[PDB]
Amino acid sequence: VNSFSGYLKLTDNVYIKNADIVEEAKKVKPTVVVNAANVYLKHGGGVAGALNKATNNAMQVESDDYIATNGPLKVGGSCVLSGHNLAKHCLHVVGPNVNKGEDIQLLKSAYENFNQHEVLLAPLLSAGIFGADPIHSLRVCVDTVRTNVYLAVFDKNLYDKLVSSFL
Ligand SMILES: O=C(Nc1ccc(C(=O)N[C@H]2c3cccc(O)c3C[C@H]2C(=O)O)cc1)NC1CC1
Repeated sequence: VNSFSGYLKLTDNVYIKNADIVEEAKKVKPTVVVNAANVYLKHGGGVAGALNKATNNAMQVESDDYIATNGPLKVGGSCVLSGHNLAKHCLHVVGPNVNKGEDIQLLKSAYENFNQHEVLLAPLLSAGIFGADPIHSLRVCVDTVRTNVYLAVFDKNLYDKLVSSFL
């Protein structure tokens, strides 16, 4: 039993809610919040920009030190950093960005990172300004992630469409 509230059950292990991941994180303080990162950990817009703003830019400062030491991530890859005031840890996951012409096949690899964590609060990967098909991303999520995932979807119209079309 955990403290996630008002999520709709999609599968054995995947739940979904129309909610601001910033607010869900502040309320639940999950062990892991997932960021929809890019390979440079430049948290400019979308989920990444919103989470970073909620940390008062501490996420970006930490991220810049990470990149200076380790270099960029891979598309489909991830790293674990602090969750700051939002969570114990932040799992920065790089899903493919279609508006950069990135390989949508890499979305499954991106979701595989979630399997290293028993429970996660996460956004739907590669949706919103990443420009991939969100129905496809949800199918990939449910077919790839085996651990317990609580998906927070900011856009109300998107959430309604995802629920109504889910097989
Ligand atoms: O600003 C905020 N929250 C805030 C939360 C989410 C987003 C956002 O862009 N989400 C979309 C996106 C963008 C990029 C990659 C993704 O995987 C997704 C999922 C998709 C969605 O969930 O609809 C933007 C802002 N909170 C302030 C305290 C009020």
